[PDB]
Amino acid sequence: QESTMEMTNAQRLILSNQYKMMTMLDPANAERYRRLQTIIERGYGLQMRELDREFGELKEETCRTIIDIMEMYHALHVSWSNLQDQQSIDERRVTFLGFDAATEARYLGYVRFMVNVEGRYTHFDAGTHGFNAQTPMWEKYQRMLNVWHACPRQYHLSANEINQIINA
Amino acid sequence: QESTMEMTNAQRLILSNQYKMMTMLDPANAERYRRLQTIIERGYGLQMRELDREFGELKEETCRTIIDIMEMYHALHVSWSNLQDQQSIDERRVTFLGFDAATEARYLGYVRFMVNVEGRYTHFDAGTHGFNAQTPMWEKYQRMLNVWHACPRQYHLSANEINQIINA
Amino acid sequence: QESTMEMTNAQRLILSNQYKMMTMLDPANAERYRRLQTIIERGYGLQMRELDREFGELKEETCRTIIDIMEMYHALHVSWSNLQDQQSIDERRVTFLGFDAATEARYLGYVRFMVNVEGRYTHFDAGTHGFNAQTPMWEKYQRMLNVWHACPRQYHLSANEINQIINA
Amino acid sequence: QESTMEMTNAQRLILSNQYKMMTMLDPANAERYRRLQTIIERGYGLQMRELDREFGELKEETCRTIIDIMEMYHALHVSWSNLQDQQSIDERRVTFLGFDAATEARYLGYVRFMVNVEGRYTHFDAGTHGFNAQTPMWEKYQRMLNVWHACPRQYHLSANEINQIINA
Amino acid sequence: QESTMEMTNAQRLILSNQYKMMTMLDPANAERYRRLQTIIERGYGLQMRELDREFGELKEETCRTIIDIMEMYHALHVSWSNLQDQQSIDERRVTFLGFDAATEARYLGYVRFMVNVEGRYTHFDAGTHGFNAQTPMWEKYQRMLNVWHACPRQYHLSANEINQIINA
Amino acid sequence: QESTMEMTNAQRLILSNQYKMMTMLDPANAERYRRLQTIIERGYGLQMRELDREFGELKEETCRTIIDIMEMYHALHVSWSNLQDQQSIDERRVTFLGFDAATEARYLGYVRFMVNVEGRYTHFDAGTHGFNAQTPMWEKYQRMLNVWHACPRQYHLSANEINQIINA
Amino acid sequence: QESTMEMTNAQRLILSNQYKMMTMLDPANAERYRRLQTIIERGYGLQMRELDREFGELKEETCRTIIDIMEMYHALHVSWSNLQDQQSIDERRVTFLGFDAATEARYLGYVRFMVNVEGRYTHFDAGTHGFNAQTPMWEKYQRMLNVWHACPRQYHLSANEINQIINA
Amino acid sequence: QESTMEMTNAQRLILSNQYKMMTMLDPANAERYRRLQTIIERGYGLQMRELDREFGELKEETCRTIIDIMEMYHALHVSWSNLQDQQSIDERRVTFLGFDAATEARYLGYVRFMVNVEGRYTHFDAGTHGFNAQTPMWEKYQRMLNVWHACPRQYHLSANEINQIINA
Amino acid sequence: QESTMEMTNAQRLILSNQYKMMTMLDPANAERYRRLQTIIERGYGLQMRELDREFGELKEETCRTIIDIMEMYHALHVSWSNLQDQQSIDERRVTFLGFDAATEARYLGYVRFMVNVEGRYTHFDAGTHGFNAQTPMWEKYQRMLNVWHACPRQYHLSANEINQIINA
Amino acid sequence: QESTMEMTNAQRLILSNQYKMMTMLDPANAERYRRLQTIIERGYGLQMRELDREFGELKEETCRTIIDIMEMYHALHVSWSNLQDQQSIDERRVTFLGFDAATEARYLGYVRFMVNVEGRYTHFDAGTHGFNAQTPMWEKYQRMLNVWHACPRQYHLSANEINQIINA
Amino acid sequence: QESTMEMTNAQRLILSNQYKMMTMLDPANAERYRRLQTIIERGYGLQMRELDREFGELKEETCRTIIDIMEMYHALHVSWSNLQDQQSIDERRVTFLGFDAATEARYLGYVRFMVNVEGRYTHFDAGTHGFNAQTPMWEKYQRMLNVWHACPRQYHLSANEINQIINA
Amino acid sequence: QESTMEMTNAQRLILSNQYKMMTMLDPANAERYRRLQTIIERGYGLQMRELDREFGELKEETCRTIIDIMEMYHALHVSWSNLQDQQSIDERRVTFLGFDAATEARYLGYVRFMVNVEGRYTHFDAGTHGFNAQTPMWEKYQRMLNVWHACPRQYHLSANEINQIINA
Ligand SMILES: [Cl-]
Ligand SMILES: [Cl-]
Ligand SMILES: [Cl-]
Ligand SMILES: [Cl-]
Ligand SMILES: [Cl-]
Ligand SMILES: [Cl-]
Ligand SMILES: [Cl-]
Ligand SMILES: [Cl-]
Ligand SMILES: [Cl-]
Ligand SMILES: [Cl-]
Ligand SMILES: [Cl-]
Ligand SMILES: [Cl-]
Ligand SMILES: [Cl-]
Ligand SMILES: [Cl-]
Ligand SMILES: [Cl-]
Ligand SMILES: [Cl-]
Ligand SMILES: [Cl-]
Ligand SMILES: [Cl-]
Ligand SMILES: [Cl-]
Ligand SMILES: [Cl-]
Ligand SMILES: [Cl-]
Ligand SMILES: [Cl-]
Ligand SMILES: [Cl-]
Ligand SMILES: [Cl-]
Ligand SMILES: [Cl-]
Ligand SMILES: [Cl-]
Ligand SMILES: [Cl-]
Ligand SMILES: [Cl-]
Ligand SMILES: [Cl-]
Ligand SMILES: [Cl-]
Repeated sequence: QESTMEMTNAQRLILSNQYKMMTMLDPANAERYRRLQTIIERGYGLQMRELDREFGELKEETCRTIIDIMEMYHALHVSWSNLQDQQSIDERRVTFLGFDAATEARYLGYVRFMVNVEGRYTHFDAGTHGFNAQTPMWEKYQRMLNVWHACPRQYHLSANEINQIINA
Repeated sequence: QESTMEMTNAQRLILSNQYKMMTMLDPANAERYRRLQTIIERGYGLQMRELDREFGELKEETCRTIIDIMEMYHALHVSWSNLQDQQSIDERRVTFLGFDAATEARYLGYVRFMVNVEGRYTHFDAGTHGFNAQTPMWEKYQRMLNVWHACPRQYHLSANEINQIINA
Repeated sequence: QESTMEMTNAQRLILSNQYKMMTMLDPANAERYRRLQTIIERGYGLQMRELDREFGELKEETCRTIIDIMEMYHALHVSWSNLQDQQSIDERRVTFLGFDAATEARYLGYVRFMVNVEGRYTHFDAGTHGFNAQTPMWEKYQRMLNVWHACPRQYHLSANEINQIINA
Repeated sequence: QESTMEMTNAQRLILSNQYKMMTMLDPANAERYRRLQTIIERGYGLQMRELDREFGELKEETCRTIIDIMEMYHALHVSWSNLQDQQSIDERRVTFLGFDAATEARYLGYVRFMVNVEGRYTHFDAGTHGFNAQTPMWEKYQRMLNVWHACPRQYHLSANEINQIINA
Repeated sequence: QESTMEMTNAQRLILSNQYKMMTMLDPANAERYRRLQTIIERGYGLQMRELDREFGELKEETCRTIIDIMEMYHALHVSWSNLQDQQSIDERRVTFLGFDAATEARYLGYVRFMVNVEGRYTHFDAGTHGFNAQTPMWEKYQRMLNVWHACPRQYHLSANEINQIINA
Repeated sequence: QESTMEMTNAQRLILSNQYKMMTMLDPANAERYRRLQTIIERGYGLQMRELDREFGELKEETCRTIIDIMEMYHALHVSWSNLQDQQSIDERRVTFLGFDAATEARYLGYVRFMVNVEGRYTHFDAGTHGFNAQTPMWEKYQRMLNVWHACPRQYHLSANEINQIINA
Repeated sequence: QESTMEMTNAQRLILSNQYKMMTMLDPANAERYRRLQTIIERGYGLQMRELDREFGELKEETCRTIIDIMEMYHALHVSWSNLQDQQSIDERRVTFLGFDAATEARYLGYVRFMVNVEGRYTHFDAGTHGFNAQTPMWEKYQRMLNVWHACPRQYHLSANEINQIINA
Repeated sequence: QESTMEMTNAQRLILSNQYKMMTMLDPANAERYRRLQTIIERGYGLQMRELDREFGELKEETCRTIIDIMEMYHALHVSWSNLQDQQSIDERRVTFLGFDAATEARYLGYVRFMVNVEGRYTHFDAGTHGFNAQTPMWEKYQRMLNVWHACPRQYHLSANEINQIINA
Repeated sequence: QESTMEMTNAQRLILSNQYKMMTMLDPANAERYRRLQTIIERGYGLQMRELDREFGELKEETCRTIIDIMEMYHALHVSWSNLQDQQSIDERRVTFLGFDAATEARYLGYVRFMVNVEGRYTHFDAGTHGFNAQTPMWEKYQRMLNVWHACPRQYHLSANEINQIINA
Repeated sequence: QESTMEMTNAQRLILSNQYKMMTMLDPANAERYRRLQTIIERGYGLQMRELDREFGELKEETCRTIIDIMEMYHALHVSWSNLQDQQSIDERRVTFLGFDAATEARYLGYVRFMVNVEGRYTHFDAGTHGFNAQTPMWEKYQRMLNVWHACPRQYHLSANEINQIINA
Repeated sequence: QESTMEMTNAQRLILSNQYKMMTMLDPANAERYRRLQTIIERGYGLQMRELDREFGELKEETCRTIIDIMEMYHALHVSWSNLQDQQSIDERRVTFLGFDAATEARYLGYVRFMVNVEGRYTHFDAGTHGFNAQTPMWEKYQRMLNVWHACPRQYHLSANEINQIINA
Repeated sequence: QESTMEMTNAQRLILSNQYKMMTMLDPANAERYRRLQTIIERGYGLQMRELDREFGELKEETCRTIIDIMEMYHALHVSWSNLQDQQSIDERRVTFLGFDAATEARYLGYVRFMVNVEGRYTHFDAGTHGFNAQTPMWEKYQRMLNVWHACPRQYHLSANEINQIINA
């Protein structure tokens, strides 16, 4: 992530040409494109920095971690569903509840992208709030994962294994 | 701002392709785009320098200072009009006058951008010449800012404070 | 090749703009474009790496070696046909057979691009599988090329020369 | 400057998207665009090198020098046309003849650009081959420029000054 | 600190021998040990990363700060219990409440360690969730510590000093 | 990986001690332990290199790619079974076949570890040879993954999508 | 290996002289020698690279591994023949089969050099194809060597040991 | 290309011995060999530098470019020969005429080497001057190649394609 | 001595595994080992610093100097008791007295190690307090050594020499 | 080989724990383990250096050289045994006699390890002194090897070849 | 110095040409030459190492020292042969005895070279083993040289000077 | 000039092979070549230094200066003999005399090389001793050159100029 302010003159010309094309292709938004064209041509620094703030980052390992959490709960729920006596293990406890909108919006956004766009885990119960847990869940999932990955087998888990993971 | 003359061949190819697409989208200007396409393909250095001259720079801090000066006049004017007592302060002195066209062109442009494009400060009395002061003002404004920001309350100024500011 | 994850913010904006333009030009595929736009804007690292995987490399020297092998077989086949007569050399021996789909896919792909897109060597007998030899050939061809280029004349080969080449 | 083979994956993706867009806009040439898209996507080094050869360079100073030579002939010819005794100074010797098509192609290309595209020196006599002098002129013009710029005044030249220049 | 993936072959062999020994000593868990032995012997990068996540860090200064906060509450509460007019200073406000289980887990873990394992501050009231305050406290405690350490004497505090601290 | 030959003297002592302990714990195998103890103590370089050869590596990204390929086949097989109906797509096409024992042994080994030890993908039809495809697959799977990840939704695939993937 | 294109002028002269001497000694092949002399003297870069391709490398450790594999099979076969009796271990299992001509040509070539030129292992049953296994073996042999060198004694192996080795 | 003057003493001894051998092998030229022996032994610097001038260089890409030009004309001539109406396209225009002896002797020498020694393109008409064009042809061929390689197919070219290439 | 806090994750894992094995071997101390296991797994920095404080250092040269001082007293005592003449030298002065517990603790420890563990100097008269001098002695001993080693014969000293040594 | 004195605190703790375990596992040697534990904990430098002297080094090439010497004598003896007239070649001369205990103990130790532990060359006559030659043999074997490896075939050697090797 | 494995491709080609020439000149040994040609062409690392061992080094200073020792004995023996009372100084003690064949082979080799090839010190008595002293002499001779060169005159030595030298 | 002692083992091998070939070609000198072969194979440093001393150096500029001095005398002599007037200039003074054998040996050698081998200046009056001046002349010649080259015409000198030159 290098800043737009550091872009080269060639990159400025490339962008400028795109804004001119976008006005041709989408005249309803010419006001926006002409404004951006001015910012880029004149090199208005405040507005260029404000452009940086439109680009985010979610590291590859963080993405992978969020997916692994969902896989863990698939593992937990399958294992649970296939128990005989479910030892008072409440189903709500082997259900992925997601992440916090205030504090973990990047994570929650990623969950929604994996389900709604990529179409993964479409059988998971989102609740009535689309995986907003409304309390932070990151550090807790990290404890669960540490226990889960320490099981000598991660799928077809015993009730005890399930309890150790949900309890972490 | 790295010169267009230092662009990579991938960037030349990207620009070349844009000029072709621009021709497709806006055939009426085919001559203009074909000319630019030739300059970029042939790497005509003189014309590439001329392209560089189309791209300006207004540093982020300078944009912020222009905005601050306008905010300062908002404070001064709101303070002035709220003075129960008069002290016979002229309104022209508590009114933002703008920048010098001849030697402050980047600054006057930015004011006009902030007003007409971003929509900020639209209640300010523009010039007879749309914020073209005609005297150089940067140095002055700087003196006024230094005083304004030294007031422990920057808004709802007293007449003493108003006068300290405009006199700097 | 530098990874998409290292791209600059100007490059993210160029790309984002492209996906916006592609939606305007081809709303049928807006789902595809919007998804990519999101990956680029939010900087989703896992999906960005996946994008990396769409981009191959076949070094120039490797390209040239594949063409050289085809040229070698041209030389071999003309030489073998022009033989006052041919000393029980089977024509299959002096016929370019191609590359292994499984372990030599990039090489096979280039063969097909050179014949099918560039139009070179169109008179070569393609396989019953369009130059899929179904066994690795790269190492064999290198041994053949070494003998071929050691022949003081490389076209109009003697049957001794032809045999030394094919038995390499 | 950086060969196309050095382009980043971001630049490859940008180029690939342009070929997709150009196909949407200009389906008659879809073959050309798809071929390029393949080269860029697969990283076919030999074809990427060939792309490099489409891009030239003519240094800013060399551009200026070509223009200066034309201006010199303008100075010479105007000067000649106010001489009373034009001596036996032939007009052809104060006529810009151009550059060698075979060995000075980039220089001849730029003269043609300057006259035909930019519209400068349109009153110059182009002769019978559009400023192709058919013999190398660069070194000669350099000798002439050296004498011309050593004149304390460069316009309204004396006949002595003219002969000194053209004989250089 | 160095991930397990960076360990030397000597360290791998040491770890492999430990798993062999642990199997000799604890054959009931041979499955767990043999699985780890495989991961280490084969260098399975993904499982080695997962091992990394079993190891945490809590910087020496952060440990000391947690202890200091507890000591501060000790100072406050002792001080409060020798006040004549305890003002309407509620005892709960000079009671250490702990840390947030969800967002300050490492901090809550350390309090619990210090009390339950090291046996310090055993007379502290742990409340109804074993020092889980259920809301982030770190920043608050930092403000309190700042006032407390600015007292010329930190023990046998005045009511004014107490209120200054707790209101921080 | 750093070679056992580069180990420090502290590491040699740790290892030597281990072999001594293993003899105490498992005198049945004292011959093995004592031999290793001698190699380490005397620093016998040839045998130390041989020890190096016991330690493999399979990079984390490689691990993840193998799992991703299995997940791709899961997606393909569910999609193919959920088809309102299936357009003569043979199920063998959408069945994970594994890796080549001869040239892909590390990959095959990981597949087996993930199924047999971790318990993942236990419902996959293993071969008549437990995922030994008996022909190289790595390159094929990469081509499939590239198509799969370019599908805006990756689960619940259309038969067009399924075909594009399998024919890659 | 440094390329012939980087050779010094003294090295070009040494080489040129050699080709001159070879012509004097063997005028029958003067055409070959003179051609090489020209390539070296004129420094024809393409043909010089072709010369590079005549020179292989097989690292010393690789040489030694091939010999070690043959020695392993010697140990296996003697052990298997000396068995008081043999537990249905097929002799083909304990017979060195060689390397794959297609993908393992350097290895196969060294096997043949060691037997046919150095005279080592002349009692080994060569193939029906002189140690061309016609399938890749390098990875298999490495797995076998790892087991063999972990045997405290490597000659006079038990049938358990023999089986562990061959099944690796 | 490092100079003979920088050669090491070992290289001097090697050369000296070769000159002694060459006198034995070719006594008719002993005068030459004894002279060179003296130059090398005494390290006569002027004469050593004069040796440098016997070694040339023609870069690999330049070699490849010259061959590609010949291939282009093979492409042009085949395409031409297979037209129905050859649209007044003069055969002399799709015939490779070669290079200039004065200015491009290295290039012309390479053409002669490829045809006379390597035996390639033996069906090309050399003219009566063995591919001496007697005017510079390099920059022009570069234009032709740029057009040729921009054709979406390079062989079996239309008349228009042929005209665009020959016209460049 | 690199701090425990800087240990690698492989070293954390090694230590963790030791504490588990220690529990297996010495279950009575399970609480102590489990505590250390937690410190190491969680990376509790304060407790890890405390671990560092358990490890000391006595430089090799300092150990050698302690031993030399004891050897010096052996020489002095053997010399003294061999004096035919008396010269009334007290035996206490020719008897090694040890080191100061309070400020020379590392030194007194090493004497006690050398005597009680290594078994050296077991005939020396230990203290009433086992070589605890109670006055600091290092500096003194250093003065005595300097004199002793300046005697051309270090053993079978004269009374003059003995006195020179003890008086320093 | 880095010294024990440079070991890290983590390595000290690892060693300390091993000595505590070893006392549990081998109480008869607790005296030794407790002593080493003290040395490591207190960092007694003299004793730590004395630990270094327990670790040796025999480079991989030296190991390989010793084995090659034994192989050479296998080669010599087989060749000899298969001669018809053994030309007064004394069998003692084609028998490996080993190395010198005083001067070459590392080498002799390696021979004994290869035969007694690894079980190689078990048919060799050790003499009555287990391969102690009692005179240095290293430099001589180097001469033998140089000759042996210069034979164009190393096995099935003529009598002359045998004599040249034994004579070196 | 640079091992053969490091040689450049130019050096490989030079060596290959020599083997070809040596075969032309000495066809009786074609087998030897062709074998070496193969090793060099294929870059067989193990055989290239073996070539390295054919080349030794004896530093210039070590050569000079050997000669100096001989000269010293010349000085001693001449000096002895002009003594009147030769004391009971035995002549054998002023006779150069040589060097140890087993441990000082390079030194013994050089004496033999100097006497037998260069013809120096031919009047020296070589004894019964051609200057093989059968015991290491290097260190002794160094002590002698030290005394000899400390004589203010080194020739026409006194008997005292002689005994001082030989007793060194 | 890097010493022979620093040659690489490839260069030792090349030299060794030359001495073998030299023996084949010139068997009468076998003793001389075998001696050199031994020096090079054994790396006898003293004899290798002696080889270095066989190779000289005469810098290019020094060769050029010698030639210039001879050219200067050509100019002087041609000028002298063309003097219509005499001015009684002696011919000896306008005649090149050569260089000093004792202290200018490299210079006299080069003159003799230029005359007798290159054939330059063959009309010059050689000495009674073939250009051996017997007085050192370099410094003188330098003075004469400085004057000669300061004459604006270097040939067809006047008597004034001739005298200025010879007198320097
Ligand atoms: Cl589920
Ligand atoms: Cl674009
Ligand atoms: Cl306002
Ligand atoms: Cl207002
Ligand atoms: Cl005020
Ligand atoms: Cl044909
Ligand atoms: Cl870019
Ligand atoms: Cl230029
Ligand atoms: Cl004009
Ligand atoms: Cl005019
Ligand atoms: Cl360690
Ligand atoms: Cl922390
Ligand atoms: Cl308390
Ligand atoms: Cl209290
Ligand atoms: Cl399914
Ligand atoms: Cl057998
Ligand atoms: Cl043709
Ligand atoms: Cl351990
Ligand atoms: Cl004593
Ligand atoms: Cl005593
Ligand atoms: Cl004394
Ligand atoms: Cl044997
Ligand atoms: Cl060389
Ligand atoms: Cl030496
Ligand atoms: Cl003598
Ligand atoms: Cl004598
Ligand atoms: Cl040679
Ligand atoms: Cl003359
Ligand atoms: Cl003359
Ligand atoms: Cl004059």
